Amino acid sequence: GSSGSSGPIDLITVGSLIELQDSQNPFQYWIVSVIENVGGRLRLRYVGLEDTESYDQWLFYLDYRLRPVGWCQENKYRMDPPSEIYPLKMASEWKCTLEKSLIDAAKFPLPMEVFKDHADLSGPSSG
Repeated sequence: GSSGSSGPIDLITVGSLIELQDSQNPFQYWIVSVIENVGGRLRLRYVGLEDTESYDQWLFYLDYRLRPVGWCQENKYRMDPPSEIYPLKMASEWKCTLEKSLIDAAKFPLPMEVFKDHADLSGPSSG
């Protein structure tokens, strides 16, 4: 493990399930699971590809893409993986790991504190 300063780094622990956005598909999102945490370096990996270690992704808890699992359950804008993997596996294989994962998040969920932020949230304005 690793015990550094007192912050969000200690709050997050390998395995923690979190949501991520797509560079190309902003409206679309997917569920990932923390593979490893190196001083804030959370190596996310689209659920289902646990076996393979090529289509992984590394990011810091200080990112905007990192979102809590459950928000998409309010609007459900669009919950689907990237076409870079979607085809790699069977639609069923993507839905299987998707569901099972959802539950896990409810068993090993992280404290909001982790994503404790705030900024201009006022309604839009015509221009």
